[PDB]
Amino acid sequence: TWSGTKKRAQRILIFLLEFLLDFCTGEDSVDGKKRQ
Repeated sequence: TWSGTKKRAQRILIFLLEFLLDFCTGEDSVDGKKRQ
């Protein structure tokens, strides 16, 4: 299922994903009131 509509957004998703994983790289996580 190829879609070229949000293909640029898919790239940004990679960045945001990598950030999330990097930020939450610890096993203890950051769920102790992440101020969300």
